[PDB]
Amino acid sequence: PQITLWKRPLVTIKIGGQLKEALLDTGADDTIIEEMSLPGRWKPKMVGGIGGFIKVRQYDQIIIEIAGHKAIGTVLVGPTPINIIGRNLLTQIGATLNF
Amino acid sequence: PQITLWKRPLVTIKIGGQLKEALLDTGADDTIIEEMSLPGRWKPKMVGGIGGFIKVRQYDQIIIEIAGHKAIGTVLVGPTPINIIGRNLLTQIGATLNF
Ligand SMILES: CC(C)CN(CC(O)(O)[C@H](Cc1ccccc1)NC(=O)O[C@H]1CO[C@H]2OCC[C@H]21)S(=O)(=O)c1ccc(N)cc1
Repeated sequence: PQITLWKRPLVTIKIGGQLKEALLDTGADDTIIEEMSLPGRWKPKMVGGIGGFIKVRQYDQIIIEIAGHKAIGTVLVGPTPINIIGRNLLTQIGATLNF
Repeated sequence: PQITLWKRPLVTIKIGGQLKEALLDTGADDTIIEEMSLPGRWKPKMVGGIGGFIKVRQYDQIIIEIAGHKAIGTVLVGPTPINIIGRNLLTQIGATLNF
């Protein structure tokens, strides 16, 4: 699909058995998901943006379905105000920015 | 152009007669630029990002050239870690997300 940007580019994602809404975000290096339980081992990490830094749990090799498309990668879990799909997973689904 | 996302999508912008680098950011509603002097009156705005809220100055009807494309619109100025081009100006240059 070709997504115009008059509105936030929100899509449905499936992660750890749950269905969620998330933002397709070319400005995000990594994917960040709101507080949830995911299986496996994790490591703590700090992620910085506007307003400062937040502490997140880094999970590796997680499978996510993005708009019907299977992708695997690192997922950061923490107190984010919005679920964000960042470049680590956008590349896997072949997303491009075009103008 | 068609831009892939293996690397940050950085472009050159020209604002206030200066050349600067900025991130094309579909996850940003607004365009936010680091501290610099712009003409005219400004208005106050609060911007909420991943780590908290920041106060910025809002300037309207600012001419900015984005990777060679001329856009005219609202720019926010404040302590952002990186210049960000958000959807308000991405739509002016006709950018879309495709996959
Ligand atoms: C600051 C830039 C370099 C990075 N951000 C991504 C984002 O797309 O720039 C962010 C994604 C985001 C969206 C909404 C809430 C929180 C984060 N939006 C954002 O800060 O936008 C600001 C300006 O415009 C307003 O609209 C959105 C919120 C304001 S970030 O969320 O801090 C971020 C940083 C690191 C990683 N791995 C993932 C995300």
